Amino acid sequence: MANYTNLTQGAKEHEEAENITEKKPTKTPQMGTFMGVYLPCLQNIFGVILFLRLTWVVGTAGVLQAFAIVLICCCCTMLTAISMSAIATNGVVPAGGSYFMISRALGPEFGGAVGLCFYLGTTFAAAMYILGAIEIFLVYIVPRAAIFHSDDALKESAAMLNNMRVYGTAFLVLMVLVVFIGVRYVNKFASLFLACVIVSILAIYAGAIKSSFAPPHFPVCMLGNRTLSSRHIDVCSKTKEINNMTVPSKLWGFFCNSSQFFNATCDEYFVHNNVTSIQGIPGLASGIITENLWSNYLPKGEIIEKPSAKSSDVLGSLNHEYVLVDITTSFTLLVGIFFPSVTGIMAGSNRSGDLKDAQKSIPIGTILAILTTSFVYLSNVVLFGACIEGVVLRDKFGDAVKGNLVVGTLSWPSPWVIVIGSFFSTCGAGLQSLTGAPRLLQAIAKDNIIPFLRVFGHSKANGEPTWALLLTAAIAELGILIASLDLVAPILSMFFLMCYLFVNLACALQTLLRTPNWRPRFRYYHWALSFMGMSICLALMFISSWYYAIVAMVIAGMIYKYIEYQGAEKEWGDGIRGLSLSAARFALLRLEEGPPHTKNWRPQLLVLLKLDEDLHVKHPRLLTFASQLKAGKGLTIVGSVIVGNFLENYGEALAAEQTIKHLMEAEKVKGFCQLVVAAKLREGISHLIQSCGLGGMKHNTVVMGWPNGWRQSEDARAWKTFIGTVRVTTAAHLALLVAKNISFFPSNVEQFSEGNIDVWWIVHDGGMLMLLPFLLKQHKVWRKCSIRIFTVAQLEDNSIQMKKDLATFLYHLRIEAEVEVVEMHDSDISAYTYERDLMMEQRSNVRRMHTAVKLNEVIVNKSHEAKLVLLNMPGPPRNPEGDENYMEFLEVLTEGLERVLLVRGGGSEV
Amino acid sequence: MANYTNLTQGAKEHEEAENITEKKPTKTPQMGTFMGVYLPCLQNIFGVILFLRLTWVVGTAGVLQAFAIVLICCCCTMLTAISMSAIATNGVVPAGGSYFMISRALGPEFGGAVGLCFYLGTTFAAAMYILGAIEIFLVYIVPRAAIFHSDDALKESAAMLNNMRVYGTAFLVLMVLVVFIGVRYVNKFASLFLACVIVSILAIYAGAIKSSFAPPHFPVCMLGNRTLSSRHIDVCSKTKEINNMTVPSKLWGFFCNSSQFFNATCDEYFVHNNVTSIQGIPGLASGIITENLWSNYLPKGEIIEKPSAKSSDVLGSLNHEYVLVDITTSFTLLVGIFFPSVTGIMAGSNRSGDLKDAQKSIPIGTILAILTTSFVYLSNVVLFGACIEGVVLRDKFGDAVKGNLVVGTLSWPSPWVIVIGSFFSTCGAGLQSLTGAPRLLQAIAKDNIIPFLRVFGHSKANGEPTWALLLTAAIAELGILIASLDLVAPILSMFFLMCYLFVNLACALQTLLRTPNWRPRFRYYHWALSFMGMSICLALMFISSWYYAIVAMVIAGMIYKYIEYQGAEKEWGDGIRGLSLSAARFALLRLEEGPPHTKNWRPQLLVLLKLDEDLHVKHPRLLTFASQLKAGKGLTIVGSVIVGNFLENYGEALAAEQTIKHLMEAEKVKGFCQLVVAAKLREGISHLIQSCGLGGMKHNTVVMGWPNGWRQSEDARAWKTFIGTVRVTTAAHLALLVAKNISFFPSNVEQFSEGNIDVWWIVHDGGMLMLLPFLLKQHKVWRKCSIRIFTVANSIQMKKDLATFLYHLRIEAEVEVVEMHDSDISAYTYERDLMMEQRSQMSNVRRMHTAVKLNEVIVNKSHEAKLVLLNMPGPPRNPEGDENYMEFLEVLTEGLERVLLVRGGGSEV
Ligand SMILES: *[C@@H]1O[C@H](CO)[C@@H](O[C@@H]2O[C@H](CO)[C@@H](O[C@@H]3O[C@H](CO)[C@@H](O)[C@H](O)[C@@H]3O)[C@H](O)[C@H]2NC(C)=O)[C@H](O)[C@H]1NC(C)=O
Ligand SMILES: *[C@@H]1O[C@H](CO)[C@@H](O[C@@H]2O[C@H](CO)[C@@H](O[C@@H]3O[C@H](CO)[C@@H](O)[C@H](O)[C@@H]3O)[C@H](O)[C@H]2NC(C)=O)[C@H](O)[C@H]1NC(C)=O
Ligand SMILES: *[C@@H]1O[C@H](CO)[C@@H](O)[C@H](O)[C@H]1NC(C)=O
Ligand SMILES: *[C@H]1O[C@H](CO)[C@@H](O)[C@H](O)[C@H]1NC(C)=O
Repeated sequence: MANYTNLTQGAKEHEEAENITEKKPTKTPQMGTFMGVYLPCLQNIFGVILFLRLTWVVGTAGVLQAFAIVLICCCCTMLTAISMSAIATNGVVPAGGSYFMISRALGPEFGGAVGLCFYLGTTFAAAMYILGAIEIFLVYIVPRAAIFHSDDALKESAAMLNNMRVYGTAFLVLMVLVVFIGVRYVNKFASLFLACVIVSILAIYAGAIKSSFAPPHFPVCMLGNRTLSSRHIDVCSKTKEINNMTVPSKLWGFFCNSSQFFNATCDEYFVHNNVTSIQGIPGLASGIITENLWSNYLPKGEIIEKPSAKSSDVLGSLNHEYVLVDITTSFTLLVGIFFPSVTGIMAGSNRSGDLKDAQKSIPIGTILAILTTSFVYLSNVVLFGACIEGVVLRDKFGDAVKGNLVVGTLSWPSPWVIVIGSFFSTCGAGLQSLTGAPRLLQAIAKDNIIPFLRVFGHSKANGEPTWALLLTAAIAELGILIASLDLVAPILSMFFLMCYLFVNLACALQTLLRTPNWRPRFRYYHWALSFMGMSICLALMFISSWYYAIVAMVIAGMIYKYIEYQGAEKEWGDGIRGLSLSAARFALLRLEEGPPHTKNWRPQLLVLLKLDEDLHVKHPRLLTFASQLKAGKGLTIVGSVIVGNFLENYGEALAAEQTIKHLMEAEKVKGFCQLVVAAKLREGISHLIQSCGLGGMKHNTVVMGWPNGWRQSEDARAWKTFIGTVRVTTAAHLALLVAKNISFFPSNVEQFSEGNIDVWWIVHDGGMLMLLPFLLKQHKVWRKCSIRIFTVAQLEDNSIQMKKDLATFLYHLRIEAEVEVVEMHDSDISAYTYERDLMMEQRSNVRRMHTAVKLNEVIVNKSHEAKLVLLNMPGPPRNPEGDENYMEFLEVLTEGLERVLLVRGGGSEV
Repeated sequence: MANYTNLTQGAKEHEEAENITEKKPTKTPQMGTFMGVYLPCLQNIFGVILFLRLTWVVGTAGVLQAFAIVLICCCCTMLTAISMSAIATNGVVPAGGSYFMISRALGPEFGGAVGLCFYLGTTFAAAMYILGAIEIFLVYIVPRAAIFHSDDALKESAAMLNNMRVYGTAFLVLMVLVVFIGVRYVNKFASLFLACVIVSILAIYAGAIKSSFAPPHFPVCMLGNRTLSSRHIDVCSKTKEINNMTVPSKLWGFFCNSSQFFNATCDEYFVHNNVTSIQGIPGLASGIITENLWSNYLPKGEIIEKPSAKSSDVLGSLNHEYVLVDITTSFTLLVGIFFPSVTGIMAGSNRSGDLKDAQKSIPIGTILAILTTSFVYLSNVVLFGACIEGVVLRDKFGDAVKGNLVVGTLSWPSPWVIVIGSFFSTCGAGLQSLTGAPRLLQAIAKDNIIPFLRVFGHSKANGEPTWALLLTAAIAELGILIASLDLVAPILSMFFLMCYLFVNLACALQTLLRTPNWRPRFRYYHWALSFMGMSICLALMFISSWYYAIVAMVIAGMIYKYIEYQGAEKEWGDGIRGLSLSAARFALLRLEEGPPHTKNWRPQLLVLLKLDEDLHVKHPRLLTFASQLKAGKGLTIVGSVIVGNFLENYGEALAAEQTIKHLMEAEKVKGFCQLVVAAKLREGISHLIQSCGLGGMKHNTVVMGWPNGWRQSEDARAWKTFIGTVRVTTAAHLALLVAKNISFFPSNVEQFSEGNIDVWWIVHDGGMLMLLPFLLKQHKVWRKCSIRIFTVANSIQMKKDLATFLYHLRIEAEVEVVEMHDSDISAYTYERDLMMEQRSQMSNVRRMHTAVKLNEVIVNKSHEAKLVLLNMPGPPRNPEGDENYMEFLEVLTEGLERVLLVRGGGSEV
């Protein structure tokens, strides 16, 4: 015993859930995976197409191509089921319909795009289902009751379309009234609709089985290889004997105008060929599948010909009774006509609020439902191929079989069971989609995702959409005006295909780009699956119509970008400003949930500009050299401290910030400026070094200017601060670039004709040292200079192996660089070796000076005339007392060189 | 006297310019706008189509639809010229070709995508032009020298393709050798090629004019309304009299097998109808335009029928001599066949290094060249409509006119001048595109934009592409293997259409989004024009082929994203990490060059978390309330100061940072964390308030916790620091949110059944105060509460504005104005007066005794509220009355459950 439904859950349920945040009523609607996602999805996938058009598709395509069609459609819907299950498992499943899940999983932009595309899909589905119910009623149930009787022969089709337009509009107004007043009854009879569907399918299978030994007696009159209609004929014989008199049969009256055979003038094909009674349903074992295993694709108005019977060759006798191909078929048309029979998988999660284990019921339920329907379709394709005559299949309105439903002829009790079950199922699906479309529309309106749809957010006392339904009815009316399933199906299929394409593309993107909160806890979801689904039914979209598909893509893209713009204006306050703001925030967030390190190290600079008492940059050269080092790309944060109290220096801070920005723009520096008004310059710099940049966009190198004239100034703060900053940089594990004699650094406009960047590679931190000159040489200023590595390791035997390691590394760099190893006494490099030993264990002053002068001797003797001498640095002393000695060591170590870039790694650089 | 060229300038010139950075040689190549951009673009737009296929297109389309085709193509190329001129004016024009301009203007990603699409365009153009030169030579000049003689009927049709494939491959190997050895000669003879083109067009016009009084004698044999070929027939008469004997003419031998008229068995149409000589070029005044003003679109193999002359009705006599439609035409096919006649506008700026005023010569020159060629095409459409028979036009191989070029029949001297000028022009354009494709390829390789193309960066001693040219030759070979202009034209057109679509879309985007360094100094460029061009010829792309267009779009998109990825990995060091890094940096940069303010104010929070001596968050409720306030969207920077020395507390700073990040994620706060290890807590907070966030992603509100138990603690620093922070926030012009009794603030899981957020709106700063409760109510926790505004006081004007804002907000709120004595609100009115005074230029016992009145009213009205917002008075000017200020605040909030003290201190709207 159970009282379930197959409809959706709109804003009413999501709202109840949110309020219920802070139960016995909830527990009772809890439904297992089977009755929660299997039956809703099964009742909503099994549409009208399976009946009114599957036999026709099989016939006009040949079992092979029909199998290919059903397989491609089922493949796009199965990969979309996998992507939708990945969405369902990821995070908490909201209580609303599939729209709320898709929204909370893919962001409001994709949520709204999918919502509107799926909504247009559902409206045109309510239109197709009303057209189908009308077509079944009118062609098969009550043919006599058509308001416009067919006029002559040429206007017979036109008279039918008007019957369908008027009857469909009346029926649509009826269905709208039903859904508006008494949707509870629709919920109650969803089970009866599913019952009708399943009874119909079991009747189809029972007929197919019975058709092996005893097939039914539905014969078709056929003149040679020309199939005849049986809507008016009684006997498939040229002369029907009446009262022992061989009077001509009615077909004679339809091919010869005499009607009395008194010297009757019969046309050519009638006199030459012969009328035969061909069994319309041969046995399943008869082996007709070999006959109908091939496409027909006859264009419009072509006579349907069974390529088995004999025939004469005369032509010209065009007649009304010849059953004709009613539409110029093709593969790309058949795929579109059949696709709305696999749609409805988003209905699997239309009952997600009343579930027990959502992430477990929704994926399994949906995939099992799609497997069931795919098996039913792929089995019925072959059964129709192997049970129905190759002529009764191409009959798209049950003609030539005495006016019975083509699939109806395959049934155990009678074709009547199917002709009524299809009608009830199709009107039920129309009601279902006229309840599912306006609920989704009011949910998209209530979310305030799109502003102008706010009007449709209005609900009834119970939370039913009063003003969304009217728009749904209007769109269904526009659809019904094209009173033909064969022409509504491509549009419906295109809208549902766009919905499925976005559901597959959002999952592929969010898996590749490592989108935050994208944890697809599924045992079989791989982004390649969703990508293959997106590709497959993108191809499907374009195949069916290349112009409708572009219109759908552009509509969805405009809705997506407009939702993004509205979200920007909502959260940041401005449209385009806020749009870039959201882009930056999202990039930084995505940047946070990732490995902290990088496979390669690239210097992101923090230029520490020193501001004089006039609040002017004391060293613009710093900015010029930073621009040359980064070459206008990358991150450059220009930081500076203004000594004083912030409470009264805000105006000065703003003025100096404008000054530094103008200077950066003048020196082609692309980056950002940050001023800190601090009580102590040293503490301000210690705060800039560790706090600049938003998380994930941190710097990793600190670029400083050398404290020129440290000895001259009586105050010891200037030299002591530089050391403090060096210690802060080393402790923070950031790289350090101390530029000395920066006033002589070349400007952005001038250039070097010829020169040598003499990188000095000393025991360690070789990665930063080697990487620097190439970044410099990549700029036009340092472009025309060479590079010389004066390695100072051991003597020569060690160097040969190292020479190979450096030469190959440089080979990977692919920039010319000659390395020379100069033997140096360990004592001369004692301070370095000491620091290295301290590092290895972790993982005097007179000697330092007397060795620094040896370093001076070698460095000047080799590199006196260099344009820029890079040089590795030793760490600062542990005791802050020897800071003067450390600065003297550095000053002597750099005595006599034109332009030095002291470099200290102090990090895991490679 | 001048020696100019129409070829491109690749990496060799761009490199010379860059080196020449730090002249007499440069000055000499300087060329004026006319000879620098008008003639190169004119010489490169006038291709082979104008001759070999324009007459055929006019005929098979009808003058009206042919006019529509030429107009649509010219419209896409003109809008693309406007966008490309906008690119040319914006910024300095690089010395290289058009590729370098497009690159430096649209970024390397679009630069490389457009470069490769335009490169495939140029290669398939070298293929089409070689095919055209071969077709002209073989069909019109020397038919005798064809290696595969046509045989039978079906074999004869495919006999030609083998002649064309072999001759085209031979010609392509010849052209490749020429360009490889002696491109200087091509530069020298570019002028002769342009001369041939212009002489040919003037010959067309002279023929059209002469066709007014005296049209030429090109007759066509026509059997009834069935056109015959005249390659073998001599007289358009059934019987050709020989030696005074009426012997049957050869056409009799081609329709009757007797050949002696001895009881000859002639077929049906031949016996019934008549052969007639129809003047093939009637006068311009003859008025045939009225006849050929309509489309034909006859499918493949259909006999071409003039619907004017008499005819019998018998059918069945299918014959070889009946001129047949050689391809199943359609409108969408004609647009594709014709589009490669308007391509070449990027060649206008292929000589930009040798210019005087680039930003002035390139736009005018390009637009004038396109106007000239568009007028020439639209004029020749009408001239062909009004001068050539409606049957001679649909002849795509000069049949029925004795085997002469269709357009050749319209010329003053003879069709030979055009048939040779077209051949030389088409081989010259082939040479041009076999020099322009590899130069562009080596420029894309040398830019190191795409890695794997590095092999093709290799150049010759003079800087000629040795290995790029070979790939161009291979692709041209693959093109020539499809030995038919009618099938190469759609591919060429698709590649050039993709190039133009990207050039229009990048400009539209960079104009809309306010991309940095996008200054389009043009007098007529509006982004709507580039957008209309993008749309027009996107439609053109898809019309011509919906599957080729998708393949091109996917190829270009993959190249674009791959270039972006390679640039990320190059500059940042990682692929996806660096990709997000570049996205963030670019967004922030774009965010910088814009108005600092915003039309709406939205609170971007900086939560100041206080870290205790255990390095644990002393107030997680701060984060919970920040999450509720921002609702998971927006910017939230959580800042905290660790008192101590940074040299030894780095590990502690990292540990506490991980702690704060875990807490943020636990409280559903989406944002970033920044720790500052400072010697003094007050200075650390004063530095966080002014330095957090990258430029453009700044905060505008500071969210603080109230210093609970300030009086109890003997140390006065705790209460004094809060005031210091308030002053820092006010001075920085940021909003301020002081939360009091924050330990009682509701958690993210619980909710309120019913309650009232009692926003108290006092004289000023009404914008922040009104905006807050609605952002709070937008969260599920505060969803089920009501709002009550207890207004106490241009305050009257402000109240009306607030009411209007409430109406705009559309969320139910009831406002009550309570009369209060000015003395009670004295501290507020005093501050307001100070504000008005400063704006115009551009005690304690009373404050406490009035604060208690404020307490009386506020508690009597709002004692049971769930959250009482309340405006704040400014801190005293003298830092001595700071205790008095804190006492004022403490009493002002005495008795309320949960208070959010709010201070605007900014231009909040
Ligand atoms: C159903 O019967 C009609 C009536 O004869 C068939 O029409 C004709 O069928 C032939 C196939 O034999 C078609 O092709 C012809 O083939 C012969 C083979 O030598 C060839 O000599 C002819 O020139 C022609 O190509 C023919 O086009 C078709 N129509 C006419 C007017 O003759 C029809 O094909 C039969 N159904 C099927 C499925 O074959
Ligand atoms: C060139 O001359 C031939 C020889 O008659 C034309 O063939 C026939 O042309 C007629 C049009 O005059 C076509 O349509 C017919 O129209 C009459 C009008 O009443 C109608 O009674 C017929 O049933 C038919 O629809 C006809 O299809 C066509 N072919 C045959 C076999 O008659 C040919 O059309 C002429 N060329 C042009 C461009 O018109
Ligand atoms: C063919 O020529 C004869 C005599 O010149 C003429 O009478 C007849 O009408 C012509 N046929 C047609 C179709 O004009
Ligand atoms: C059709 O079948 C009949 C048997 O009544 C036969 O006489 C007639 O010849 C058949 N058609 C043929 C062979 O033309």
